[PDB]
Amino acid sequence: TMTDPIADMLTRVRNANMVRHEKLELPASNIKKEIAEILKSEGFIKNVEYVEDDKQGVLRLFLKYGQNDERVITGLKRISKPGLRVYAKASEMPKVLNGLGIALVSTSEGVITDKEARKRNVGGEIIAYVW
Amino acid sequence: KVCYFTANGITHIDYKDTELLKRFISERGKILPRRVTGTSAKYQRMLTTAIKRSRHMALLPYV
Amino acid sequence: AIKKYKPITNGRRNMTSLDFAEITKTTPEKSLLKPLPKKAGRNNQGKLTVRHHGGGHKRQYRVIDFKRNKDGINAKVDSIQYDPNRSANIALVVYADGEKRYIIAPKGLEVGQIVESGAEADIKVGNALPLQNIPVGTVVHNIELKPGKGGQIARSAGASAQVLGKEGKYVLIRLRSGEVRMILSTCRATIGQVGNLQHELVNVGKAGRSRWKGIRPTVRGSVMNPNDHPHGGGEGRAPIGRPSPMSPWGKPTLGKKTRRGKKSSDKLIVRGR
Amino acid sequence: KTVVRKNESLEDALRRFKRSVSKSGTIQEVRKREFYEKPSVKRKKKSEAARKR
Amino acid sequence: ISQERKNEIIKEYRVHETDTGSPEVQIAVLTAEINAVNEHLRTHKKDHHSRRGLLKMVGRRRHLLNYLRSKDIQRYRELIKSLGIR
Amino acid sequence: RTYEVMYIVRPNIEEDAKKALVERFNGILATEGAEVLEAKDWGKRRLAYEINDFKDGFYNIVRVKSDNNKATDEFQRLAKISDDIIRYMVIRE
RNA sequence: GGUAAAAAUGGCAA
RNA sequence: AAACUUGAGUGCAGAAGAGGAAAGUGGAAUUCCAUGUGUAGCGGUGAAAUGCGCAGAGAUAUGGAGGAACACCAGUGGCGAAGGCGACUUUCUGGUCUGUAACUGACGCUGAUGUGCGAAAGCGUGGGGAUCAAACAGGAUUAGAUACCCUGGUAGUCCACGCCGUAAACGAUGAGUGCUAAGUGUUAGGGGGCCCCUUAGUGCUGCAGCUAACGCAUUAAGCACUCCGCCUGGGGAGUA
Ligand SMILES: [Mg+2]
Ligand SMILES: [Mg+2]
Ligand SMILES: [Mg+2]
Ligand SMILES: [Mg+2]
Ligand SMILES: [Mg+2]
Ligand SMILES: [Mg+2]
Ligand SMILES: [Mg+2]
Ligand SMILES: [Mg+2]
Ligand SMILES: [Mg+2]
Ligand SMILES: [Mg+2]
Repeated sequence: TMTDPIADMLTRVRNANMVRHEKLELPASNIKKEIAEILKSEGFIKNVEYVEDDKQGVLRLFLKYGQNDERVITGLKRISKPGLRVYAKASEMPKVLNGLGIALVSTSEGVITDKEARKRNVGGEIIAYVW
Repeated sequence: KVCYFTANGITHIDYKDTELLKRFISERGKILPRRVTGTSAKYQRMLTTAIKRSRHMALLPYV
Repeated sequence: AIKKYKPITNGRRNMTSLDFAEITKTTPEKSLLKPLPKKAGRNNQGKLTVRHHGGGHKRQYRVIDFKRNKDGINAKVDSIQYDPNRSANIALVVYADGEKRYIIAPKGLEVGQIVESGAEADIKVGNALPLQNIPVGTVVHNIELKPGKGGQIARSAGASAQVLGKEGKYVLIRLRSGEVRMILSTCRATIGQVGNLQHELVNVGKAGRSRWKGIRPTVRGSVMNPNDHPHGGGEGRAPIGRPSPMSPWGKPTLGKKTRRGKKSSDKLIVRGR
Repeated sequence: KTVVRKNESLEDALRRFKRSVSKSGTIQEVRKREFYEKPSVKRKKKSEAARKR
Repeated sequence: ISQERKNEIIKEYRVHETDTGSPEVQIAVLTAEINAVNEHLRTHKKDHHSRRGLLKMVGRRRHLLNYLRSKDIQRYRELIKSLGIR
Repeated sequence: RTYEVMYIVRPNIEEDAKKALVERFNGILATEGAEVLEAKDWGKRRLAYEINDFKDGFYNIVRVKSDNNKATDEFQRLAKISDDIIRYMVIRE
């Protein structure tokens, strides 16, 4: 059965991005909305919409394709997994693509990027790398 | 071709109905293939059990 | 049905016995018992004429109705009992009028089953009908050869014969031996197979148990002296040393047919065993 | 059973006979059961012959 | 089992009217079906295919009984004595 | 459960005997918790092939409703024994 | 439908 | 700790099926046996011969006995966890699919060790024995022929109950879940106007992507997460 909803989200994004789909819809969760909001904030995705469904909600993500159809998201990777959870200290926070990419971190200060985590000096679980 | 049973809205085949069954058997008594008859898959099965039941009761010939 | 003994002794090793689960009553009906003193293979002259019979456990004879001639009255099987005089088990049956008789217990006969004899009886195990009334392909037992004499054929444990065809006054039957023969249609037969089928499988186990059954030791002819047996004598162990193996009374005993010629039954026998 | 028609050649009747035998497929059946073919082989022949058809 | 007998079992063990999915109802019907196939298997001992269905039913009953004991021990204890399963 | 039984009686049977036969067998089909809904005589018909060296047979069809198969069992047992009934078949539906 | 039947062997290197 | 219904089950209304077990009933054919007709061969092969026949074969006609398997239907058709399952009838019994949305409310997934099932050959006990057929025996072929081919033929092939536990037991592809172009055929449904839509199977073709290549491609060998089994040069050796 479904074991990693976050990983599913990132794969759906990866798959839709490969085929250059404009939008994708996925089942919603609070964590997945937060991840989506960072991606829009960092300019990886155009827009995030939430639709109430009387179940768990639906997230609609609109993907960004640059001029010449160049993809703004090149790759996404799940770091912490149900099989093996990965945590880092603020000092040890990883840089993705030498700052060209981002790391999404779950911290006691909320789900945030690696830059904010180093700034706030708060470490946590490394959810994923997006570049 | 066309399925007789579908066309004529017949949903049950009686082994006792020899006259119907004689149309779907060859001159040698062999059961005709559904390609030649145009019978549907569901009705080829129904008809064929009926032919075997009819042959048992000597209503139709084995050969 | 077969119980296998553990090898606590060499005597009990490989010995098996019947469980006797089918037996319902352990004690016989007193009215139907008669004395049976042992003959030990000795005739009216007092001389041994059949070898290897002697001693064995004392036994009482149970009167059995092989005739099955009480017709039009239903009988209910009271019990299945052990009979020492035969391989099969026997069933005590009580007729409606209150007459009690013993019959050979067929396979699958049960206490409370109703058994009837006659022309109008149904084809069900334990019913006795004339061979005329019995359909082809029915397995039957306790078959008479002469009408009214009583059943003589297919009486042993697990015995049966099959009705093959009808030929006027005679009915064709296939016997357990494999012989197909004609029997007079008037002769009666009982429906079903004789019970106690596991009898043959019993491993006697030890010499003593044979002695309980009144079997005395068989001495081979080859370990006798010449004056005793044609296989007798020779220095050390000897092979048969003759064109044919011979009986103790000097007749060839391997393959030689002993059926007497010019017998009335010869016309009745269609196919030999 | 082909029966010779009135004013019909035996050779003409033979033509009718040959065709009836072909439709019956008795010849086809005879050749198949000349030698035993293992169950798996029989199933394969049925499938690929149908694929041809 | 017959739909009649099944319906009787649901009414006996239904937690509320209109309840058809409570562990109690599901366990009870499963208990009946297991017994019926066990009966079939006594006569037909070499019906391996049917026994496999029985094995799946036993496991489904076990998993529901596990869930019920986890959730309500009293409800569990009452069900097991009523259905005579243990 | 409703069962439709079809049996063929030999063509050489006497009419009075045949009437007695059908009465017995149709009686059997109503013996145990069973009700004969209908019984019909198709009559003498040419058999497609010879059965028991007979080229014709008297066909009888009975429809019976029961909660058990005891009556249908008793029919089949007695039909086997009978020399009058050359063929028989029981169909649930 | 076919089908003619038989029909062996030959150092490692370069 | 308290909720929720999407997963997973249950109910309700439908659907198809060589799924399984046990009885019973058929028809075709083979073999044998019995008679009638009849006559000098039949059978077999590359060619022969062994064999069978003249003590009447083979062939033809009719009758009987017995065992085994079910033509046609029949189809990358159907069903099953796999092995497998094909005449028909009845009884008992397992699973699956569609729709609906009564109910339950994460009750799920995987699965070491366990525990069962498991083609064929084989083994034990009892039964059976038509056909075919290891071994074996003739004939032939050949340099030889412990083979291929021919005539025979035992175990075995069949049934019951135990045992064995293995196959290129294969899709050489572990299970679960989600996601990712299309086109076309077919099986069992559902819905709406022959057409369109849809669910679950089963095929073919073919993007993206993947791959050493061959190829795979919504029935992944693509993109992902969970759990299990397994691999680390060849031989020795699946041996001690
Ligand atoms: Mg003696
Ligand atoms: Mg001496
Ligand atoms: Mg002497
Ligand atoms: Mg001597
Ligand atoms: Mg010596
Ligand atoms: Mg060389
Ligand atoms: Mg085997
Ligand atoms: Mg050979
Ligand atoms: Mg292996
Ligand atoms: Mg599909």
